[PDB]
Amino acid sequence: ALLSFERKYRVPGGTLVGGNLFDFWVGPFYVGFFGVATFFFAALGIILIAWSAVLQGTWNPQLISVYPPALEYGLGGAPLAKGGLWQIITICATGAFVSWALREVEICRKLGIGYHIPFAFAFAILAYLTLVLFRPVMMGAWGYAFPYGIWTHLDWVSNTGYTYGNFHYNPAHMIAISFFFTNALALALHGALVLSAANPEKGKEMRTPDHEDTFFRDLVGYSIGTLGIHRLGLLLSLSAVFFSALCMIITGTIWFDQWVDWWQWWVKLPWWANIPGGING
Amino acid sequence: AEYQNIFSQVQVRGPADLGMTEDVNLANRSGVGPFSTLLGWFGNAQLGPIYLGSLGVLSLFSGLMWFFTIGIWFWYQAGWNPAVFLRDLFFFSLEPPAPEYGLSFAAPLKEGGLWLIASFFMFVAVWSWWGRTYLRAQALGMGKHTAWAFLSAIWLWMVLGFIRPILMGSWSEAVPYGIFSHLDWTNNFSLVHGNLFYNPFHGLSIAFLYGSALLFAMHGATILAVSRFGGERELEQIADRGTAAERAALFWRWTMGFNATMEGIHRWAIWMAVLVTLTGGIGILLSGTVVDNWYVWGQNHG
Amino acid sequence: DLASLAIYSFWIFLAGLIYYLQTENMREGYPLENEDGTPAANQGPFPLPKPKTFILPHGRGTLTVPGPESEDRPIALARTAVSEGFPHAPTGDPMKDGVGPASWVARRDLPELDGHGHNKIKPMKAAAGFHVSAGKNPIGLPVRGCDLEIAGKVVDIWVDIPEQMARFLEVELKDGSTRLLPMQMVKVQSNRVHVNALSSDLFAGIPTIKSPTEVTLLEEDKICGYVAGGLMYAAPKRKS
Ligand code: BCL
Ligand code: BCL
Ligand code: BCL
Ligand code: BCL
Ligand SMILES: CC[C@H]1c2cc3[nH]c4c(c3C)C(=O)[C@H](C(=O)OC)c4c3nc(cc4[nH]c(cc(n2)[C@@H]1C)c(C(C)=O)c4C)[C@@H](C)[C@@H]3CCC(=O)OC/C=C(\C)CCC[C@H](C)CCC[C@H](C)CCCC(C)C
Ligand SMILES: CC[C@H]1c2cc3[nH]c4c(c3C)C(=O)[C@H](C(=O)OC)c4c3nc(cc4[nH]c(cc(n2)[C@@H]1C)c(C(C)=O)c4C)[C@@H](C)[C@@H]3CCC(=O)OC/C=C(\C)CCC[C@H](C)CCC[C@H](C)CCCC(C)C
Ligand SMILES: COC(C)(C)C/C=C/C(C)=C/C=C/C(C)=C/C=C/C(C)=C/C=C\C=C(C)\C=C\C=C(/C)CC/C=C(\C)CCC=C(C)C
Ligand SMILES: COC1=C(OC)C(=O)C(C/C=C(\C)CCC=C(C)C)=C(C)C1=O
Ligand SMILES: CCCCCCCCCCCC[N+](C)(C)[O-]
Ligand SMILES: CCCCCCCCCCCC[N+](C)(C)[O-]
Ligand SMILES: CCCCCCCCCCCC[N+](C)(C)[O-]
Ligand SMILES: CCCCCCCCCCCC[N+](C)(C)[O-]
Ligand SMILES: CCCCCCCCCCCC[N+](C)(C)[O-]
Ligand SMILES: CCCCCCCCCCCC[N+](C)(C)[O-]
Ligand SMILES: [Fe+3]
Repeated sequence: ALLSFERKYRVPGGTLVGGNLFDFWVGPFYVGFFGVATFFFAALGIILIAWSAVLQGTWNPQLISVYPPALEYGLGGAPLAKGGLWQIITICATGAFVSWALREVEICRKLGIGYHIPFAFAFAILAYLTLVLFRPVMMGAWGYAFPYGIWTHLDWVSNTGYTYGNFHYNPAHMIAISFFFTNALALALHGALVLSAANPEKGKEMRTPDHEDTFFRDLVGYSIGTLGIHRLGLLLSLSAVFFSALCMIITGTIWFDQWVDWWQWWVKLPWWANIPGGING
Repeated sequence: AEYQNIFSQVQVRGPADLGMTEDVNLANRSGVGPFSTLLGWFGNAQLGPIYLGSLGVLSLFSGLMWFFTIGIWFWYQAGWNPAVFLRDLFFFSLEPPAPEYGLSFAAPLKEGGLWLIASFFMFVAVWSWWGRTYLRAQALGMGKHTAWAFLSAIWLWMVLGFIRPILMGSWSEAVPYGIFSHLDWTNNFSLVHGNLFYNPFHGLSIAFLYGSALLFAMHGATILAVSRFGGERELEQIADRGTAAERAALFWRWTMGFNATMEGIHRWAIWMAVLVTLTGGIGILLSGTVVDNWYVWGQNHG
Repeated sequence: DLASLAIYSFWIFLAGLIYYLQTENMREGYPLENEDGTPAANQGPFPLPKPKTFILPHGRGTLTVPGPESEDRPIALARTAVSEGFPHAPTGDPMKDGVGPASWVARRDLPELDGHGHNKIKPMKAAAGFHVSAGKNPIGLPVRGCDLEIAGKVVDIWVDIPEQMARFLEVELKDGSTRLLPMQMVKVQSNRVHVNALSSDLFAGIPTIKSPTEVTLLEEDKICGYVAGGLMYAAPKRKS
């Protein structure tokens, strides 16, 4: 039940709510007030999903789907079997996610580390909330939110995207994708670099960070360094999610036509709008 | 406000660092570039040196030729008019030969010939650049992980521009060179293959792409959270575990009930990332060669 | 069909990969232990991998993992409950004993070395010709703790030669001796360096280094552990 070095760190303290009341573990899992909150929110949410499954009339995980209130309900309540369960499951999900972050904070305080992890997680929660809470509210109905189902959430992505034509043309989406791709590139390179240094050619001694800097300077003329790369991966991946939430919060609110047409502002600039030739004259 | 180690408070500099020598041919290294104080708030201030060498020159020249072959075509499409070139920059497109030319090199310059020449230059640029990731690790006595990982990106690229077109029987299947046209190509590829969302390899690829952001957010944030105990000195934490690596592991053990090591996190990392393009390239390679319509295939569960 | 085969193969490959990855990640800290240090009955479903050996540079030896785990230091904690899973209370002063958030690991009592075999971390004064290149220079600034009292003054920066970065501030105390404070645990301001982790009276208790121009992995762990530990244990004297 304990890692070999673990005991020295399992002291009292660090909780945000309840003093020592929930200051303990279960196997490897820290508990805390927010561990109790997470369990409660998650347990309810799962039970409601199973109830939703019964009212839909299936137990196949590829078929279970919990749909938000139809558009006619606006931002009000709905009968449970017609959107209300979705509404409650969503409160449960949010409670669980926020609880999970706050429990992470408690672990941080006990361990004497920085809060960077729950802070980064909060970006993911904010993206979820953009799709199920902020965007639906700004747009006037719960029904614009995605449904909770494995394949049905994908139908939603598709239908939402095609509502605006090829969603590729959302410029905030373009920035988002760039961050995603760049992040995966950086992850591949960080992983490969450290490993290539820790596991050198057969019989050779472990390389050093100097070799890591040297390899990258040789390769491309720059190295961000070992603090830099962990700053980078954090930045790239949080920026991707930031721009993801941006690209959706502005869709169906400030912009709601075909995203391809947005790009006409550049082509129609007076100085060149009317010069013939090229693609657009 | 506690200091968060996102940006440095104080930069320091000393003699330009010329790097480790090992077996590198030193005749092929530039001198150091300038130092960027701007960069230095976030990473290293030093630029260069860089390694030239014959493979390096080849790859660079070839990559430029690719870039310039597309750009000349763009100027041509613009009727040599600077203002139209800028106006229409994202709209230009160097397109591959029409279906009727099959896999032959007999299409005219203006209808595919130029695309083939650009592609040829891209091919040698990328492969010789791959050779470089291998050789720079070799000269330093390092493992080959970088070249192995690059090979996974190269796989999707090769599939899209070369392997899949050859299997389909024509260059017209490849991707055009253009900002907007490549996006239209992407949208159209999905539409024509009955929606990529039904390709299990596309879904896997997404799981990994998202998974990379999840993982790098986790790792990046963890290292920073333990940088007050020297966390980012990963290689020496591998060789001689410190309290940084232990607090890291325990954060995760307490949160989600398992954890990594200082070396092993980097193995999760490399694989989360390369599997994006490994599953990706498979999903594309199967598209139209074996499976015409992912929705249809999915209805037969296969 | 070929796509069916590929997808089925992929899931098998991925099960094997997760297996490989999880076992690779058990090269440290395993086997699991009870709170008393003995092997736990339940090790889980993953077995330890075959050992691997890292060759350390500069004649520092090798590391083989997995291998026999031990703390190599006394842990001043005691049970607070009669069953597994509860916190372990400090038996003395947790800051001085190095437990909880003040923990340190028994790392090699040698300095980390660069690729040339030189000490990786040096006071700037002994590092040719390193100087502050941007940002406020902390050298000379009074150093303040979370009790808003002055604990001493910055007399140097300890820098990482190969990576050209600031790692510690060397701080001089009322009695003329110095301590290292981790760079990540200070706030450089225009008229002061502020340290939220420690009240002024806890500065004397920072673990000292044995040679004035080098610091060992062991010493770094004790310094960083002790300063972090103040977040929790200096809380009664804070104050912001
Ligand atoms: C994966 C499925 C599709 C496709 C779908 C998408 C989608 C969807 C998007 C992109 C976007 C990008 N794609 Mg694409 N992309 C594919 C094929 C690729 C290939 C290739 C196979 O060689 C290339 C070069 C590009 C590159 C481009 C970039 C223009 C852009 C940012 C990528 C990035 O952050 O990379 C990693 C970052 C780097 C460090 C290197 C990349 C730097 C860029 C600037 C170089 C690319 C080409 C360069 C010549 C552009 C110059 C611009 C002007 C001419 C001055 N794509 C395939 C065919 N691509 C995004 C975009 O913004 O489009 C406009 C976007 O939303
Ligand atoms: C045909 C469909 C359209 C499309 C329509 C849309 C639509 C619509 C959307 C996107 C969005 C996304 N698209 Mg798109 N877009 C398409 C083409 C692409 C292409 C491509 C190569 O062609 C790419 C790369 C992308 C990429 C992007 C990303 C920027 C973004 C998704 C990531 C995200 O928001 O994460 C953010 C992360 C989350 C939301 C996850 C949060 C999870 C946390 C908080 C909780 C989960 C925990 C719990 C349930 C787990 C259980 C516990 C267990 C123990 C595990 N799109 C085509 C053109 N795109 C989406 C977006 O930006 O959303 C903001 C979006 O809504
Ligand atoms: C982010 C932008 C879009 C969207 C875009 C798409 C697209 C496009 C795809 C997915 C796919 C996935 N999406 Mg989705 N997805 C949305 C947001 C959600 C949310 C949420 C906010 O709560 C969740 C939990 C999921 C989760 C799912 C998974 C079923 C699947 C793999 C994702 C992954 O590996 O992530 C990376 C994170 C990890 C690797 C951590 C692992 C955690 C995963 C496995 C959690 C599974 C939980 C799931 C079974 C929910 C049950 C929870 C229980 C009731 C407790 N999506 C929004 C609406 N998603 C892919 C798929 O194949 O679907 C069929 C796919 O192609
Ligand atoms: C309407 C569009 C379709 C769709 C059609 C496509 C198509 C088509 C493809 C993808 C592909 C992917 N899609 Mg999709 N996609 C859709 C919906 C989405 C959504 C969503 C709806 O939220 C998401 C998140 C994604 C996610 C993604 C990625 C997982 C995946 C490509 C990963 C990658 O890293 O490639 C980026 C990396 C590369 C392209 C490799 C780079 C190779 C190197 C060698 C290039 C170097 C070039 C160098 C010379 C340039 C130098 C210039 C610099 C300035 C130096 N898709 C919808 C259903 N998608 C790709 C895939 O694999 O699918 C299975 C793909 O071909
Ligand atoms: C912001 C950058 C990226 C990121 C960061 C991030 N994610 C994080 C964290 C961070 C730093 C963690 O600290 C935390 C973690 O503990 O990781 C292991 C986490 C986490 N991210 C997770 C998933 C996840 N993150 C995602 C993405 C991202 N996370 C971004 C790409 C995605 C995507 C891309 O879809 C997924 C699916 C979990 C592994 C974990 C959070 C675990 C958690 O909050 O648990 C508490 C609650 C439960 C145990 C389940 C509650 C169940 C609900 C009550 C009911 C389910 C409702 C749901 C809405 C239905 C969805 C159905 C689907 C078919 C759509
Ligand atoms: C594992 C999946 C991810 C991945 C990984 C990956 N990519 C790789 C590698 C890895 C491991 C590297 O080793 C390799 C690399 O060297 O990275 C630094 C690389 C790389 N991936 C790159 C880009 C890239 N990767 C892609 C993404 C991905 N790669 C996936 C997300 C994408 C996307 C998402 O579309 C892009 C665009 C390059 C940075 C690099 C490959 C470099 C290359 O093949 O070069 C050949 C061509 C040239 C040498 C020059 C090209 C011409 C330029 C247009 C000219 C402009 C600048 C010029 C150099 C100025 C010179 C001026 C002179 C006159 C002085
Ligand atoms: C300012 O003006 C100048 C001229 C100075 C500079 C301007 C230049 C400009 C504007 C260039 C713009 C470049 C752009 C927009 C390029 C964008 C391209 C994109 C987005 C690429 C995306 C897909 C690329 C793929 C998938 C291509 C892969 C290619 C291969 C796999 C090569 C296959 C090899 C072939 C077909 C040749 C076979 C030959 C043999 C025998 C090996
Ligand atoms: C611990 O090692 C790490 C660093 O520190 C020595 C890095 O320097 C880099 C290299 C990152 C850079 C500079 C990428 C910039 C270049 C392009 C073309 C995107 C990686 C991957 C890394 O893991
Ligand atoms: C794909 C990334 C390529 C990066 C290449 C950077 C080019 C810099 C060239 C420097 C020129 C060297 N020299 C000796 C002539 O000065
Ligand atoms: C992807 C990052 C690319 C950065 C390229 C930086 C090139 C620096 C090369 C140094 C050469 C400078 N010079 C003229 C002194 O030789
Ligand atoms: C991604 C690399 C680009 C780095 C440029 C960002 C510069 C930010 C400067 C931070 C400000 C430093 N300051 C004043 C607080 O000391
Ligand atoms: C490095 C290993 C991490 C494992 C990631 C787990 C991905 C599961 C997502 C399921 C994808 C669903 N589908 C049908 C598209 O294959
Ligand atoms: C893809 C998600 C599947 C859920 C399982 C995730 C792994 C959690 C670790 C299991 C913990 C078991 N333990 C340590 C209490 O025995
Ligand atoms: C997609 C990643 C799947 C994560 C699950 C992998 C391991 C889960 C739990 C590992 C067991 C921990 N244990 C018992 C060895 O301590
Ligand atoms: Fe790392």
